[PDB]
Amino acid sequence: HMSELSEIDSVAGVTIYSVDGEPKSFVYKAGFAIDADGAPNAYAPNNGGTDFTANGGDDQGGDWWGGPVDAEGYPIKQKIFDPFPGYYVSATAHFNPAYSEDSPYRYIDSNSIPFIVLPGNHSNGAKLGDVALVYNEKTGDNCYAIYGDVGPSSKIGQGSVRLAQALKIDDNPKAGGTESRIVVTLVFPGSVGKWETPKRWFSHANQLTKAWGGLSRLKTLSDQL
Ligand SMILES: N[C@@H]1[C@@H](O)[C@H](O[C@@H]2O[C@H](CO)[C@@H](O[C@@H]3O[C@H](CO)[C@@H](O)[C@H](O)[C@H]3N)[C@H](O)[C@H]2N)[C@@H](CO)O[C@H]1O
Repeated sequence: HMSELSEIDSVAGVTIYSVDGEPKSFVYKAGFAIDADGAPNAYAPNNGGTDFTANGGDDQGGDWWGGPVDAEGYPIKQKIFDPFPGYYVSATAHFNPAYSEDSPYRYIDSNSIPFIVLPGNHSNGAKLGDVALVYNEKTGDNCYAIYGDVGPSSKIGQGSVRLAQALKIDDNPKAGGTESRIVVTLVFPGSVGKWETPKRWFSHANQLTKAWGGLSRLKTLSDQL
């Protein structure tokens, strides 16, 4: 059966709908840009990372948003006990408080963790760490994911390198992603709202998805969007 949908928001021409019923959820069909932030090889001096350095800002003391900075405004460089020594520490809005601000281990590794981005000022009740079910209507592929990063308020439809892989979307931070509105994201706001191990949040996403009616329901719903 088709679901009953109620508009709650709109960003960049994409309508965001509350899905009537329980558990509480919202859904949107959008493109999928790559967010490599949090990957410990995303950014390095002299374009050494998997993204161009300037995608994180200016790494010579100017405005740098890709990750934490030192007392003089330069990006923190990874140490010998970090995954990519000498690369910059790239940050995500969601974080693990077990690690310090200057540690790559504090952030969500885009290479390994399926995560979605929501636009700033458009979380629609979701809190970082909440879970989601993500579906690619062109490949038939799906994955559970967390709300792991915050994007520009004027853009919607973006997620991690690993989520791209799971959806069979080109995962390259420089030329990957898609502008085609082929990804359906079902967010469960209020579902977690904290950092926890991937095994735990993935199990919780699985339990909510079962209770909500499974992928079969989301597949039918996707035809309405
Ligand atoms: N490349 C830009 C960039 O703006 C954006 O990157 C993310 O921007 C977030 C802004 O909210 C930022 O969140 C902050 O992260 C730190 C560390 O946890 C916190 O202290 C702050 O409270 C957060 N506001 C992310 O770290 C950052 N990855 C990118 C995302 O795709 O899209 C472009 O706009």
